[PDB]
Amino acid sequence: KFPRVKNWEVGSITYDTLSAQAQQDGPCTPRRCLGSLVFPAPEQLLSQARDFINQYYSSIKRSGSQAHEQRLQEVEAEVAATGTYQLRESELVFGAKQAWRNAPRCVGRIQWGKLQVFDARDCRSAQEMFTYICNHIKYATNRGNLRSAITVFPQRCPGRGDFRIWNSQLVRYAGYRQQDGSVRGDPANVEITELCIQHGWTPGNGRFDVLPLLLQAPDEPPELFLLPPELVLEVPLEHPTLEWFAALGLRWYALPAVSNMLLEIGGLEFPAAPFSGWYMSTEIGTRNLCDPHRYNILEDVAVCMDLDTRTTSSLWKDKAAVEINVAVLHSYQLAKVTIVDHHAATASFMKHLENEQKARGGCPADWAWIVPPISGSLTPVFHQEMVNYFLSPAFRYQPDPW
Amino acid sequence: FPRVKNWEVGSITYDTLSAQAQQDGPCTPRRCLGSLVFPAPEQLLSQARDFINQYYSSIKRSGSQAHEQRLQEVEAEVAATGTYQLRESELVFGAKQAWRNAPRCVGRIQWGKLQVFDARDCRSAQEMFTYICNHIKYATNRGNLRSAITVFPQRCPGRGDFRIWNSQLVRYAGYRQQDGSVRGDPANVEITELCIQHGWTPGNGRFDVLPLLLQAPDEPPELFLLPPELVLEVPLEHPTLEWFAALGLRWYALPAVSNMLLEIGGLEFPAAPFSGWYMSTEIGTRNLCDPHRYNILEDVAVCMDLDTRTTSSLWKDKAAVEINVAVLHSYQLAKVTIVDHHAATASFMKHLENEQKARGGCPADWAWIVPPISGSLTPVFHQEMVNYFLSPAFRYQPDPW
Ligand code: HEM
Ligand code: HEM
Ligand SMILES: Cc1cc(N)nc(COC[C@H]2C[C@H](OCc3cc(C)cc(N)n3)CN2)c1
Ligand SMILES: Cc1cc(N)nc(COC[C@H]2C[C@H](OCc3cc(C)cc(N)n3)CN2)c1
Ligand SMILES: C[C@H](O)[C@H](O)[C@H]1CNc2nc(N)[nH]c(=O)c2N1
Ligand SMILES: C[C@H](O)[C@H](O)[C@H]1CNc2nc(N)[nH]c(=O)c2N1
Ligand SMILES: [Gd]
Ligand SMILES: [Gd]
Ligand SMILES: [Zn+2]
Repeated sequence: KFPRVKNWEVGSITYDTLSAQAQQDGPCTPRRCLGSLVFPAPEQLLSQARDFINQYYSSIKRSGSQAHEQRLQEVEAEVAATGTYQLRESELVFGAKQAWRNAPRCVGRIQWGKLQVFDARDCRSAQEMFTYICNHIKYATNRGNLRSAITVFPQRCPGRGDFRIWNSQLVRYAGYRQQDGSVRGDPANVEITELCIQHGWTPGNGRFDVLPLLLQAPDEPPELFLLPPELVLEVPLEHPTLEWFAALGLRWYALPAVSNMLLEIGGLEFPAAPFSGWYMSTEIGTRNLCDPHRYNILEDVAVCMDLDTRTTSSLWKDKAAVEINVAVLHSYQLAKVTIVDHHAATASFMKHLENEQKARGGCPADWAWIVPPISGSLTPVFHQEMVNYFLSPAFRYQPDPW
Repeated sequence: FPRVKNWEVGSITYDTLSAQAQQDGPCTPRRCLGSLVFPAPEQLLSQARDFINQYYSSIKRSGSQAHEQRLQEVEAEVAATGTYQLRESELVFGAKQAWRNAPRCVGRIQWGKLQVFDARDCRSAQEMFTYICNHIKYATNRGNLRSAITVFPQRCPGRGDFRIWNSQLVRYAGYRQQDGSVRGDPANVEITELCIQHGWTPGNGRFDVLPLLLQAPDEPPELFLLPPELVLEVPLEHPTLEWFAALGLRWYALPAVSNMLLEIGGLEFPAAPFSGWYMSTEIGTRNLCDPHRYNILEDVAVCMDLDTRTTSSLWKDKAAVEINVAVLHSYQLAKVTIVDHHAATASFMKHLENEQKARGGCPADWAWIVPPISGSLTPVFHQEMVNYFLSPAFRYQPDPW
C-alpha cells in the first residue's frame, strides 16, 4: 500500500508510510510526472487547526491530557466566535520547526530541531519590521558563527492587508539592466532592483551592490530601508593556489535569508516570516557564480587557468567549476564564516532520512533539489530513491505583492 | 497541457503530447515517485490499430487505400491466429519509435539513425549467437560505432520466450570473495554465478568478459563464448598523469542492452538487444567511481596526492574529473566513438526543440537526463521536463530465472 523506497548504493529498502498523511495535492498524475517543475472556510480551518494541535500534543508526549483537550476546545470556540485563532508561543516555535522539517527541497534538515524563533506577531509598522529584521540578521550572523533563525510577523487577518517583504532574500545584490540587454551585477535581481529604484532608491553601478529592503505594512505602500553595511557580513573570494582569482573582485554574503515565502501552521498563514541558515558551498560556487543566467564566470576563470576552452572534451567547464567551489570553501573558512560543502551536507541528510524513518516512518524529499548541482553521483543522495509530498506545517511559495 | 519552462533562457512551451500517454506511471496527486528506478484479441486489436494508424500518419498516408488494407489485414490475422505479424517497414518504424519514446535516453537526437536487424526467423540458441555476433561486428565497426537493434521472434502463447540472460552483450565478471567483497564488477555477481553454474570456467581478473547465456524457447540457456577479436576494449590512460595507465583500468567499446522488452502494436519482443555508443560519464563517473561498482575514486585520489582527510578539499570531485578526462582521452586516442556529457546534453536540447515542433513535446526523465557530474553546468539541468509513457516502447522485464 505504501511506496517502497530503495537505496541503490547499499541495497537497503524502506516503506514511506508518512506519505499516506499528505495534506495537499502535488502536480503529478498517473498519466504524467511533473516532479521537475519549479513552480507547478471555518470547517476547513478547524480541521487543519485540530490536526496541528494534535501534532503539538503528540510531540511533547501529552496526547489525551487535560491540557490537550482544553486547547482543542479553546481553538474550536475561538474559531466559532472570531473566525480565526491565535497560536500559543510554544505552538509557534513547534510549528516553525515542523515547517522546516517538512520542507522537501531542503538538504540541511538534520538541523531542524535547532532553530531560534523570534515572535514578531505584535509588529505594527514597516519601521518596526525593519527593527525586527535587523535584529534577526545580527543574531543569525553572530560575527560569522551562523545560527539558524526565523522571525514571524503577524498572521493574515480579514479586514487588514498583509505584512510582506518584497525582496526574495534579506541580502541580494543589485542587477542593473544595460542597453545591449546585458546585466551588471546579479541578473536574478533585475526586477527587485527596478522596484527599489521606482520607489526612490539611488542605484549604484557595481556588481555587488547590496539592495535596500522594500517592507510592506498592512494597507500601506512598501517603504524603503537601507541595511547598515556593518550589518551585512560579506566574504571576499580568493583561491588558495590560483593567485589571480582574488583579482576578479568577487565576493558573496554570509547569510542566506529567504524572505518571500509563506509560513502555514494549523490553517493560519504568515505571509511574512523570513528564515535563515548557512550556505552550502555549491549554492554560491556552482549556481550563483557559474549559472549562465547568473554571474556566469566560468569561461573567464577557465581562460585564466589556461584551459583549452576550444573543445568540450577537455572538461574545462568541470575543472573550472571545481576550482571556483574550492575558492568559496577556502574563502568562507578563512573569513571564519560558517559554510558546509556538498559532501558533508548530503552525508548529514542521509542521517536525517534515517532518523526520520524511525521517528515518522518517512521523509518528504525532492530528489532534483536534494542532489547537488556538481558531482551528483559522488554524493550518497544520488543513489537514494525519494518520495515527494506535502505535509503541514509548511513553507510555501506565494505571489509577489506587486 | 503542462506548461514547461527553461530557466536559463526563460522560454516556455506546452507539452500537448503528454495527453496521448497510454500507460500510467507511478505518481499520484498525493505523492511523486519520479525518482524511483523500478516502480485478449480485443485489447491486442486496439493496440494494433493505434500503432497502424500512427505509422500511416507518419508517412502521410492516413485514410489511404493502403492504410485501410493494412487495418483489414491485421484484423484478419488476429481473428484467425490470435496474433499478427509486422511488415518489415513497420518493424523498423516501431523500433525507432521505441527509442524516440524512451524518457531516460539522452542520446535521442540520433533516433532516426538505427540499423534494424530482423531475426524473427531465428530458431535456435546457436542461431541466436550468430545474429548477436553479426550485430556486434556491425555496431562496433572497428571503433566507428553504429546504432543497431536485432529483433528476435515475438512472444506467443503456448511457447516460451527467447531471452538473453545477460543484462548487456558485454559485461565484466564479478567474483564473490571469501570476506564478502568482490573482484571485478559488483553489478554482475549474479550473472557471473549463473554462468559458472552452467559450466563456465571462471577467470580471476578484474575485467574478464562474461560468456553469453542464450535461451531458445522452452530450453535451458546455452553458454556461448564471445570471440575476443569481436569485443573491442579500450585501455585507460591519462594525457598528463603518466601513472594512470599503470592502474590497468579498461572498458569496452559497445554499450549493448540485452534484457529489455520491445513492445510494438501490442506485440512483445522479449529479446531485442540494442546498442549505441557511450557517453563518457557512464564509464568514468558511474561504472568506475560508484561505491557499489569498481569504486576506484579513492585509489586515484591517492595517486594524485590529494588531501583525502577533509571533504572540503573537494578531492572526490577532482579525482572524478580526471577519471572522466582519462576515459575521453583514451577512447579518442583509440578511435572509438564516445561523447562527453556537455556535447550530449547540448544535442538533447536540440532534440527537445525538434520534438516540440514535430509532436508537441517529448517524454523525458529529468533525474536520468542530467549527467552524474557537473549537472548544472549542462543546459538540461535548467530545463523542466514532463515524464510519461508512449508506445512503441522499451520496457523493463523480470529476469528469466
Ligand atoms: C542550517 C543550514 C541550512 C542549509 C545548509 C540549508 C540548505 C539548503 C539548500 C542547499 C537549499 C536549496 C536552495 C536553492 O537551491 O536555492 C535549501 C532550500 C530550502 N531550505 Fe534549507 N538550509 C538550511 C537551513 C534552513 C532553515 C533554517 C530553513 C527554515 C526554517 C530552511 C528551509 C528551506 C526551504 C523552505 C527551502 C526551499 C526553498 C525554495 O523552494 O526555493 N533551510 N536549503
Ligand atoms: C547512439 C548513442 C546513444 C547514447 C549517447 C545514449 C545515451 C544514453 C545514456 C547516457 C543513458 C543512461 C544509461 C544509464 O545511465 O545507465 C541511456 C539510456 C537508454 N537508452 Fe540511450 N544512448 C544511445 C543510443 C541508444 C539506442 C540506439 C537505443 C535503442 C534503440 C537507446 C535506448 C535507451 C534506453 C531504452 C535507455 C534506458 C535504459 C534503462 O532504463 O536502463 N539508446 N542512453
Ligand atoms: C534558508 C536557506 C539556507 C540555504 N543554505 N539556502 C537557501 C537558499 O534558498 C533560496 C531559494 C529561493 C529561490 O526560490 C524562489 C525562486 C524565484 C525565482 C524567480 C526562481 C527560482 N528558481 N526560485 C531559489 N532558492 C535558504
Ligand atoms: C543503448 C545504450 C547506450 C548508452 N550510451 N548507454 C546505455 C546504458 O544502458 C545501461 C542500462 C542498464 C541499467 O538498467 C537499469 C538498472 C538496472 C539495475 C539492475 C539497477 C539499476 N540501478 N538500474 C541502467 N541502464 C545503453
Ligand atoms: C528545471 C529544474 O527543476 C531546476 O533547474 C531545478 C533543478 N534542481 C534544483 N535544485 C536546487 N537545489 N536548486 C535549484 O534551483 C534547482 N533547480
Ligand atoms: C535513485 C535514483 O533515481 C537513481 O540513483 C538514478 C538517478 N539518475 C540516474 N541517471 C542515469 N542516467 N542513470 C542512473 O542509473 C541513474 N540512477
Ligand atoms: Gd599558483
Ligand atoms: Gd609519490
Ligand atoms: Zn512525479
